[PDB]
Parts: sequence; C-alpha cells; structure tokens
Amino acid sequence: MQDVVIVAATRTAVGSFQGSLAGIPAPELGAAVIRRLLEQTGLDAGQVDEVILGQVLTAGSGQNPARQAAIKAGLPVGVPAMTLNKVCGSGLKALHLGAQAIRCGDAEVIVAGGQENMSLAPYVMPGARTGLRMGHAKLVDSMIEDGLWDAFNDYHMGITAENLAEKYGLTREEQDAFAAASQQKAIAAIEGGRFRDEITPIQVPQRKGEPLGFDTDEQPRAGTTVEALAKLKPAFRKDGSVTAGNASSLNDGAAAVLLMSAAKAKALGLPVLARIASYASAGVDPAIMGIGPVSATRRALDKAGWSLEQLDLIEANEAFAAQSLAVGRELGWDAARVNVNGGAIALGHPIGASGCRVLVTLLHEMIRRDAKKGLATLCIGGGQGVALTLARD
Amino acid sequence: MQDVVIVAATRTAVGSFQGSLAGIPAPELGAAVIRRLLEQTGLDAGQVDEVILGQVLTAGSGQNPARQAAIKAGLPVGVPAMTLNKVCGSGLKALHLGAQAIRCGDAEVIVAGGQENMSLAPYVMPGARTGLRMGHAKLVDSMIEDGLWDAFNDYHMGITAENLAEKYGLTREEQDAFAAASQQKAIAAIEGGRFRDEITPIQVPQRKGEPLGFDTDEQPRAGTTVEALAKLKPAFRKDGSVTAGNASSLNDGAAAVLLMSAAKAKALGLPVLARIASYASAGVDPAIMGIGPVSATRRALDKAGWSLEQLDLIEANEAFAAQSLAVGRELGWDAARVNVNGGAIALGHPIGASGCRVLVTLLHEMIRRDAKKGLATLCIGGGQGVALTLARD
Amino acid sequence: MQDVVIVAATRTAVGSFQGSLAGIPAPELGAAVIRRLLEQTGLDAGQVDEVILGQVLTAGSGQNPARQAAIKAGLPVGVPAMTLNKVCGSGLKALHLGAQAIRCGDAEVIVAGGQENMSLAPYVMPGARTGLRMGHAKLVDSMIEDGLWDAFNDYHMGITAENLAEKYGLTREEQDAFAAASQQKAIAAIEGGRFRDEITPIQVPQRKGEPLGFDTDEQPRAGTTVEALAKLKPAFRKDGSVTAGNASSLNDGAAAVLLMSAAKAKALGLPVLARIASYASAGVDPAIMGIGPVSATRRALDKAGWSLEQLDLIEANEAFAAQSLAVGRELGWDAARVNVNGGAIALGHPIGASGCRVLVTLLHEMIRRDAKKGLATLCIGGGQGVALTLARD
Amino acid sequence: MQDVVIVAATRTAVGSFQGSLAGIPAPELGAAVIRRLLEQTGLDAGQVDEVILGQVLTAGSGQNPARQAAIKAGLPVGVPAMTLNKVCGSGLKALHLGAQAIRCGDAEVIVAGGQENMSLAPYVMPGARTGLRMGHAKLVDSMIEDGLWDAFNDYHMGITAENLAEKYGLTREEQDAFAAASQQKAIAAIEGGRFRDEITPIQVPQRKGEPLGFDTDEQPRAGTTVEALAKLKPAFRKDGSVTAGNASSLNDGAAAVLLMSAAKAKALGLPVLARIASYASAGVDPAIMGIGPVSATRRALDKAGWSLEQLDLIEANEAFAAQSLAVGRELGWDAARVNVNGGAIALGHPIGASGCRVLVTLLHEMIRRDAKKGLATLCIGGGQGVALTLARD
Repeated sequence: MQDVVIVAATRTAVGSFQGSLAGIPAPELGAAVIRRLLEQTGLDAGQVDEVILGQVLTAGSGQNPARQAAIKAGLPVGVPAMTLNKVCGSGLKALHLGAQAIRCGDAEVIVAGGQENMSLAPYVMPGARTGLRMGHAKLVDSMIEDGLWDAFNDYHMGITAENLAEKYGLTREEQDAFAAASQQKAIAAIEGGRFRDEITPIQVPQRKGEPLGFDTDEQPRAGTTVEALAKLKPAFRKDGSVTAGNASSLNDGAAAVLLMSAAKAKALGLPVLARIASYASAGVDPAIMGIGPVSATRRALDKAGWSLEQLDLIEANEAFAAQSLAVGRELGWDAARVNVNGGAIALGHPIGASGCRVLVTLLHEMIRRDAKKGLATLCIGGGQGVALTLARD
Repeated sequence: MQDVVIVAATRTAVGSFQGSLAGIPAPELGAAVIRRLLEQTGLDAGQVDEVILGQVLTAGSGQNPARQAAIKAGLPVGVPAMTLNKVCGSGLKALHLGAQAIRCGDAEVIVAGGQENMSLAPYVMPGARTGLRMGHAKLVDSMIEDGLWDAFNDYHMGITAENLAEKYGLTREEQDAFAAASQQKAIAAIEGGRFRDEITPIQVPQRKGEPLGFDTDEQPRAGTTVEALAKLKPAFRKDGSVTAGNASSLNDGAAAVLLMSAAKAKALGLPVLARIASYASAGVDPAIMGIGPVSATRRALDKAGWSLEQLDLIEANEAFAAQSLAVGRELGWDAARVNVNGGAIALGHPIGASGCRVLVTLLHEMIRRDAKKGLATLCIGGGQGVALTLARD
Repeated sequence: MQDVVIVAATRTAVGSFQGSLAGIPAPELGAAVIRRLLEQTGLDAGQVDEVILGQVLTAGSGQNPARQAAIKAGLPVGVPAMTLNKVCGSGLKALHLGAQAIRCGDAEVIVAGGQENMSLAPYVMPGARTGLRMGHAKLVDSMIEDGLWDAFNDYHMGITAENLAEKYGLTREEQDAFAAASQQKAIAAIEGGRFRDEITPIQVPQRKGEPLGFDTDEQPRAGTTVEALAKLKPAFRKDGSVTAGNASSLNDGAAAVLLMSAAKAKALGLPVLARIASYASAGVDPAIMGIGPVSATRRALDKAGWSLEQLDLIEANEAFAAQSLAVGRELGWDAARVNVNGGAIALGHPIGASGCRVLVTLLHEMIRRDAKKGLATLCIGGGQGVALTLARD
Repeated sequence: MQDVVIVAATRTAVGSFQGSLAGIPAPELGAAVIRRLLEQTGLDAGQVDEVILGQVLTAGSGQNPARQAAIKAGLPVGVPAMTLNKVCGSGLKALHLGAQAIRCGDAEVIVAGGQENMSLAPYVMPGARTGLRMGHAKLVDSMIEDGLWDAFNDYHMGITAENLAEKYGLTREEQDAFAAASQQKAIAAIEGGRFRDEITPIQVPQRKGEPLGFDTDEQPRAGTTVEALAKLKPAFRKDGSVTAGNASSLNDGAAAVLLMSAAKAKALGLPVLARIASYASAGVDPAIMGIGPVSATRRALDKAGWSLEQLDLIEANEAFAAQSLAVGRELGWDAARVNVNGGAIALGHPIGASGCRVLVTLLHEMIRRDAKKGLATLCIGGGQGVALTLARD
C-alpha cells in the first residue's frame, strides 16, 4: 500500500453570484487550476493517471464535466476523468477517491478537486418533454433544486440551519457575531496577502479590450458588523434567526490538488507540501445536515490516531453561522484555530469546489504557520459529512 | 489487501423511451434494486458502509441522486452515498470505486451500480437566469446535451460510430447482421426465462387500478431481420451506415451489486457469487470513443494476469453495431463468447445504469455456464473505456 | 346609410381539446370557412372589402391572425384584414364592426367571424427576456392567463360562475339539470342532421394515409345525466357547485359570415339569409361577468324596437350552467326557445369563434323553423356582453 | 351622419427597449393616457361609451388588454372595451373604428388609440403543452414572431425594407441622410419643448425612492451624423443597405384621443381640436409592405375630396428610411411637410401605439402652425396601410 502526498495545491479566487467568473463555465475554471498544478511542478501532462472533479450543478453542462476540464487543460486524451456529486462535500470527496486509487496502487498521480459555476446553473422545464397538458407549470431553478434544497423534507438548506439554531439554543446575535468575525478574518487575510500563494488568476474576457485578471476573492463585505447584520430579515422562516448575512452566499470557483504516492513524488524529486493522514465520510439526519462534520471529523481523527486538541488548524466550511456554531458546540474545538483566514460566509460556497477550496486554504496556512496537523471538514446537503487530515513533519 | 466479492447482483428490467418506467424517477429505480440486494442476502440495512451510484442525467433530480436511492431503499441516514458521472461507464466505474474502498479497508460492505431515467431527462433553458435579451433561443434537450453529444467535436455519439465504420471499413450489411443477432439472442433469452433470476420487478403506479409489475425487458424488437434493417434511413449522416436499428436506444433502468471483503462475506455466512479480479479505465480520442474498450480490456487483463484467450464469457456494451464490431476486430476475441444473451442494441442503453446492467447479465450467465473468467467492458462518450473481470472457483 | 344583410354563414365542426383540429392553426380554420362562404355565393374573392376576425389566444401566432386567414383563403393581397379581441364575444363583435363599416358606406362586402385553436395555445415564459435571477418561476399557460382568468380579481371565469350561483341561489342539481338538457339537445340536433347545412368539413392531415374529413361536433357526451354529473367534484372552489360537467369545455373551431349592404346583395342577385336588425355591447362587474348578456340583450332589443317575447329563437352562449340560469332568471325568457340545438356545455366554447359559432347556429335554425326574429348573446370575461339580432320576412 | 371630432389627444413619452417604461405593462400606459384625456376635458368617466385600443403583443397580457387599461384608468365597469390588432396600424385603425361607431349613432364618446410594451413581450414555448418528445427546440421571441416577422415570406420586416431599397434604387447614402434628419429634427423638437403639450408623464416606480416622472422621449440619438451612420453593418442581409441606424427601433408607449360627435362636443362645451375628415385601409404585397401608405393615402384623400397638394402637414410613420423614401417617391409629396418634428427612426415604433402616437404629434403641430389639412399614414406588416385626415377651420 502507498502513502498519499500533495505536491501542488491551487484555487481560483472565488467569484460572487453574477460576478467576475459569471461568464466562465465550470470546466474552464477546472482547466485553469489543472494547468497551474502542472506549471508549479513542471510535470509532463502524460504523467497524470486520472482526473477526479466534483461538480454538483451539471444541467446542460455537456458530457462529463471533469473530462471537459482535463481536455481543456491540455491533458492527453489517454488520461481518464470522472465527475462526482457528494453535493457540498464533492470537492473534498474527490481527494478521498484519489487517495484510495493511489493507496491500492491503481494510480501514482491524480488531479483531484472540484469546480462550480452557480451563476451559469440553468432553469429546467420538467414535463415539457411529454406534455404539460394544461395549468401553469414550474420552471425549476436547477441551482436551488439540485444544490440547495433537501430532497426528503422539501425545504431549503437554510431550514436545516434553523433546526440547529433551535436544537443548540443559538441566538440571532451569536449567529451574527460569528458572521462578522468571518468577514473580518477574510478581509484581514486578503489585505495581508495570505491568499496570494494559493490563488491562480483567471484572465476574464471583457465586452471590449484585453482580458482582466481576476485574482482577489470578491465575496467579503467591508463594514460587516453585528449592528448592520441585526437589520436583515430572516431569509427562510418568518420568526427565524438565519439571514442572507449569516448564511453562505452563491459563488463561482474551482480548486484542485496534485496527489501522488510518496514513492512517485520522491522518484520525480518533487517536494511534498503535506501528506494525507486520513479521510472519512458520515451520514446524519437530513433535517440537521449541518452537524455532518462532527461524526466525519471523529472518524477521520480515529483513522489517523489523533485527538482533536492535536489539530493546529481547522477549516470547517461555513454553510451557515448556526451550522458552524452547532459543530463547534458538539466538538468543543478552540474557535481561534478554526477558519483563521475567514470562512464561506465571507469567501463564498461554490458548492462542488468548496471541499477543495477549504483544503487549499488549510494547506497554505499550515505551511505559513509551520503547522504539523490540520483538518478540513464540510457538512453536506441530504445529511452527510466529509473530513480529511493533513500532516507535515 | 482484501479480495472484493459480489454476494448479490440484480437489475430492473430495462424500459423503452416513454415505456413502462417512464414515470419512475431514477433514484426510485435505484431504491428498488438496493432493497432487493438486502432481501436476497437477509443483510440488515445498517451493515452497508456506502452507496455508490452512477447517474448521468441529473438536471432537476434534486440533491445527490445516490443518497435519494439509499434513503428511499430504507438504508439508515448513517450510510453515506455519492453519485458519479463517467457517462456510459458510470454504472461499472461505481464497482471500481467500491472495490478501492474495500481494498483500502475504508469499508466492508458497499452497494455499487447505476440508475438512469432517460424518459424523465428534462429540457433546460440556458440564459433565462441572466436574460435572453432578444432573438429566438435554444431550449436544450438535456438527454442529448449531457448524455449523447460529444463536448469537444460538437456531434452525436452516432458520428463517433460512423467514424469507426469508415476507419475499419465496416459495411451497413455487417452492422445490420450484428444488430439482427443481438435482437434474436435477446428475444430468445427473455422467452427462455434467462433474465428471471437477475431482474427485480418494479410495481408501476397506474392512473386507475392496483400497480402493474414490470419484470420483462421491453426494448427488444421481435421478428427483426437483416432485410427489414436494410430499409432504414441513416440516423446521423446523409450517406451513413448507422441507423436507429443498428444503434442502441434510449432507456430507463437501474442495476446494483452488493460488494464485500472476502472476510465480511465469510463472517456473515454469505456465498460468494464471484470475485472482482481486476478493473481499469482508459482514455482515447473522443472522435472514436467506441474503441475505448480495447485498451480498458487490455489493462484489466494485465492487472488480473489473464490473456484474452482465458475469458469464458464477455459482456461488451453495444453502443452501436459499428462500435462493437470495431472493438471485436482490434481485440480479435471469439464473438460466440460475447453478449450471448443479446446486448444494448436489443436490450437498451440506460446510460448511467448500463455499466452495472451488463455486469449483472455477465454474472448470472457465468453461473449457468459454470464460467470461471468473465469480462464486462463499455465505451464512454468523451473518449473513455472501463473494464472489470469476474473470477469464480 | 345602408341596411346590413347576411348572404352566407358557415362554421367548422367544433373540436375537443387535443381532438380532431388540435394540429390545425386558428388561421387555417378561418381560411377554410372564408373559402366556403365564397363557394356558397360564387363571389369573386376581389369583391371582399375587409376581413374582420376575432381570435383571443395569439401568443406566437405570427403577425395579424385575420390577415393569415384571408391570404390562406386565397383572397387577394388588396383585401385589408384586422384581428380583434373582446375575449368570449370576439366572434360576434366582429359582425358588429362589419355592420358599422357597411352602415356608413366604408365597405359593401365584409367577411366577419372568429377562429380559435385552444389546443395550440402555447406556454409563455415571462421574465426570461430580462433575467429570472434566482428562484423557481411560473411557466404561464397562455390559454388560462389570456382566455380564462379574470385580470382584476385574480381568479378563474369559474369563480364568476360560483358568484352567480350564490347571488341567484342556484343549486348543484339545477346546474346539472341544465348541463344534461344541453347535452341531450346537442346529440338530438347532431343525429337529426340540424348541423349539416351550417358545417364546413375540415380535411385533417393524418400521421399516415390521406386526410380524414372532420364534419361532426365532437364535444357532446352521450349518457350525460344529472346522476353521472352529481358524482363530479367542484372544479374551482372546495364547497362549490360549478364542475367540469356543468361548465363549457376547451375547444377548437372557426365560424364566419359574409355581410353585405342590402343594395350590394341585390346588385349581385344573392338571396339574403337574414338582416341584422341591431347589435350592442354592455359592461358589468368582472366578478359577475356571466350576467353581461342581460344589459347587452336589452340594449339590442331597444335598438331594434323589439320586446323579448317577440324573439322566436335565442342563442345564449353557455359559459357555465350557473351563468346561463342567472341570465334566464334576469331576462325571464322562455327556456324552450333558448339553445334549441344544444349549447356550449355540450358543443364547446372555442373562445374567439364562439360569438360567430352561436350566430351561425341561430341563423340555420331560424331558416329551418321559418323564425322571423332571433337573438345571439354572450357573456365576456372581464365583465362584458354582446348581443345581435337577426330578422327574416 | 355626425362629424367626428377630437376634443383631447395625448401620449406617453416613448421609452427605449428596456428603458424607462420597461417595467410598466402596456395597459397601465393606456390607463395613464385615458386618465389624462378625462382630466384635460373635465369629462366624467361615465360619459365614455367605449374604449378601443390597439395592442399587438398580448402573450400572457391577460384577458382583453383594452378593458384592463379602461378599468385601471377608473372608467366604470359599464364602459365596454375591445382590443384590436392591425399590427403597425392598430393605434390609428382604433380611431377608424371609433369614427364608425359615432357615424352610425352607436356612441357619442369613444376613447381610441393604442398601447405597447415591447420590453415586456415574453418568450413562448410552442409544443410544451403536448410534448417536445426529443431534440433541441425553439424558444420563440413573441416580439419578433408576432410583431416583426412576415407570416407569409418567413423573413423580418427589415427584408421588406431591402426589397423597397432594391425596387426604388434607394442608396445606403440616401437612407442614412433621411435617418440623420429624423434624429436632428426630433432632438430639436424635444429640446424646444415641442412635445410638452402632447405628453402625459408616467410616474415610474423605483427599486428605492419615490417614483420618477418619465416625460421626455428617450429613443433619439444626439450627435447622429451621416459619417457615423455610414459605418454601421447591414442589420438584415449580408450586402444590404438597411441598418439599425436607418431602421425604427423597439419601444414602449401609449397614445389615445377622445372622439365625440360634433353634437356631443357642443353639448359639453368642449372646443374641437380637429375633425376627422376621412380614413382608409389598403392591402399590398407583404414582400413590400412598406408601400401600404401610398394606396391608403390615395383612398383617404379621395374620401375627403382632397388632393395631395392641399395637405399642410403629414405624419408618415418611419418603419425604415428605405420604406419612407419609397412612399415619398410614389406619392411625390413635399418632404418639408413630412415628419417635421422627426419620426420613428428617432422617436421609436411602439408597434400597437405608433398609429395614435403619430396622430397625436400631427394634431399638436397642426395647431401650432395653424394647419387646416393634415394626414397620418402607416405601413403595416403583412402588406397593409392605414391613413386618416384631420381638418381644422
């Protein structure tokens, strides 16, 4: 069996909804991060064994979005590719599948991550194929239906967040305070240059002129305070506490890593950024999907033989302030080690990419701080979680 | 690393386009086959570690089709699930992923396979979200765009078949002969009860009355003859050889297997139906995607330590007669051992399920013949192939 | 000023929803009745001064449906045409506009009537032009929105019928009895050949074979009784009395007359079928639009100098049994003189044509019985009415 | 038979496509002009006998757009209303219908004109009702299909303009000169306050703030020059002369007049702005529909007993410079008396309102010039024309 290492890790800056990446299909964002990984390592494209990319919103995307990213990146036709959907966890579960293929010797080199363009997710017209017959019909927002709506309880992810606010007695004010601190940390990280190493610029075609470079996360909102956030109306339930300001946003982006066997990295003479110590999935009740990270984290820590207090750094994707605070209540983690450069409330949640986006952020901040142990974890719509651990010597 | 064994294998009958399963969402087809695997083995649903399902056409399907099948089958919320898309190969690649998880010790019990309802694939309206502005616009058939259209060359899978007919000099007459034999063999197998053991009936809700059981493959065309096939118009190109009669059809169905470690099967007292001896993916030129099975097959045989001559029985998915003939010409296999109960020209190509559909059909025929060594292989839109080997003592 | 006469009058048989005329656009139904009027009179097409046709549902119908009917009928490009919309009254109001043009000497010969294909009325997608942005959207049934829904009260025409059932204390049983008698009278008229003279057959193109003649009204339902009708659920309101069986149906058809000055008819040597004695419109509260015929009838009788009891025959379009019984309560007419060959509950309500359809039925039954005075009247969605009187010597 | 007089005349400013009126449904534009006519004359709303409004694009507009304008303007439910469609001529034909009703003694007071919101014309999905079956389908721009496309020849109104440019040998340079002059004249009229007396302001709801008044025509393009027009690409045919700069635009607006018998105006003490001396329609070849004004004008002059040389002032709607030049060549009129404040190339062509828009502009200019004899004329898609004459003492 082989040990699995990361030799390159990169992401796009994260675009806002109908923002800077709104014209660029998800597989072109994937292609741009694949090219960068090969540039950073000087790796011949022929050395890649597989491309594994998460993407949730694939209506009208064409055959196999992961194959589109691989071909558009200039990888030869001989490199196989697959797309996966574990909703919000897709981009991290891609690394789990790549690690598995490398551990059992099916591959030595894998590109793994995710890509999502929520801006470009289309409307869908069920029933037009066979006949609507009569009566007004529903033109379905595929982003909501396929990305943000619970298939079992017939309500938004935001109601799952209301459920956790109730269960843990989390107040509006606690949720707003968490949201403001995420904003403050993201703006400080951006201004402090903490995202420069991890970001691949996208050359965005303009209406007129040469392309403009997009290289700076654009979701964070200056001047976010508990006082401004207190004015917002509840977004999902009349007397609710979850708002657009303490929830993650809608976003565009891609993120990927170059996985290898430790043996292959050494044979190529590539420096190792981190080893993968463990990975895990878990399932929970869809009604409280935001708690998925608790069991996923405990399983990953158990598989690595670690205790939570040994983690130097944690990236716990911020689907909703209520969801994040609920995970922190259950795990009893030190919040000062969690999302130290800000989280998805400030930076965005480009669903199928977020799992790899938070992993890339974790890895670069671990290198900066000389951290030895880190965890990436995400909740998943439909009631699941993923977690993955990274180690450095 | 553990042997990976199959302890149960089942599929729906395959429905024709707007046929018997046209009202049943893909995940309900998946739920029905997962329920049957547990019934056949008497396994408690809590013993399942993961559900891995292929499904290509997911526009408006809701969050995580695989998770929807797992929950609807009565698996507990604790069982994680993921959907994958390797287009035509999705349903077989799912067993490769399940094999990897078991070989790494990440799981002991995996449900793997695929599900597709082409009848229900909707229309998509790109640009409606941001504004069509003016001018007539294209309402996109997601079944064609996401399932049947090459993303690189902007033409139908059927043109890839024409490309193979031209390259191998495969005549209209040889393609129609292959298609007639597929029909004759499938009809003989159905009438002979050859598919009874492998089929899970679906109770189809009726507008009026108690549900009707669907348990008989409905795509095969009785009294097909070469003389009748000779009269059809080319389906994809003016002077082409590929027709509706020598191409696969549009279909609905699901298929799944219950994978275990050899150790777990022994501890439960479950008989081993077959061992997975190897599996592989390959990439080829998208323009001739139908040839993907050649290198996928050669890699899977190399990984098993087997020669082609050692295979007793082969299931090679029939995307098009031209594609199936080309693969047979390159590999030089004995056609008498290939698709002995008919293939997809007769039985249908429910894209994301086909990979597991042909594996289920391979396994049941291997048992009746006392075959020791079997191969399942598929071409994949976008220029890929998958192959997997079965061994019996 | 000129006196206005009818020298020819004809209609299609009325098609059921997705019935025999479901493939034939409204202007082709109009063209077929225009051709017949000219055949019946031997009139040179160049003698027509104008074509005035009602059509309500014109979404995607192309420029000026009335001009399409005129050109398709073979009338020269020199004949002007206009389309009008007075909803349910369009096909009778067309005769009012033609009568006005003839009375004041603007024209000597006019084709007037209406045409509707409700089967072909399309779905409409508001907001797609400028952007739906996010959220599920409404795909609008144009037939409901433009034809059957009140623009002021935001409810169906059927609620206006519930309002009249309340106001006049009309029971479910009274409404069902009216519906059954309409069915019985329509079937007796069809079987007795009372519609043969007034109907122009349509040659309906088939999937395979030569066209099939459609010449027999297909909406009437044999075996309609108060006992069968008693089983139906209320169609518009939970504890309501209006059902699909005591309401008019959805239908396809066209109907037109050839109007002339009495002077022009005499100069051409054409026999006069009837003179137009008077015409009128009225407005009422949209909430009780079904009562529109009361004031419209009184104004038309006043303009002709007639009393209601002088009418030998009345065609009062049956939007809903409640609506019809309410009009009869207000006017105190002899019900034995109303809709003697059945009404719209049995024969259908092809909205934009119905006004001329009931006029053509009135005229032919007046000739059969040697009636001297007749009235055609219709209620109109949005709260209006039309009425027109016919005389014979 | 009574003289028909105009006692009030007003129009909205004309909005550009997705400009100031882009959020205001056509019938609300109509309501605003009807309210203004009553305010200007101090007429009680109960004195109106009918509302006759043109509107071409009615897909999803709801029952009877004219009735919606009448009710929203505060006319009592007793006032009947009808919508008409004579495409580009609808807004003028409405006054012809109103004139006829008054000449026959059917009415004493009619509101007549037209209304259009092209910005709000929706997309249509033919075939969704009965089933698209498979294959990419056409989402129809109803503005193009129902407003701008010839139903007989299957090409744009702009090709009818090319047909006239070829037939009359009208150069690109002569078309651009005509277009530049239309722009220069409209801008001079706006800046001079020439349209203040004829315009009813619309209070436009704003996302945030009190409504903003829209009272200034926004289609005209300041600093238009022949040198700038010379650079534009042909809009309809590869080597054509018709461009976006020498064609009318897409627009939103409404216009209406208050018509009375001479007797009724006298009895109310209302001054007569003008008398309608005559009106006419004509039909021509759809391929050269732009020439419709020639025979319509000749018929209207014949009916008034006037020669072309007696006209002081002409409004000839500018569908295209090529179309306007062709009409001028055939009639031989003095261009200095035509569209003296600019026309539709500059001011816009809100299809169903244009007929009344140009009549309102004619009447206000006739008053300032003390013109005695005026003509308004329009070409009509489908091969028609309308013309109407105004007299002042």
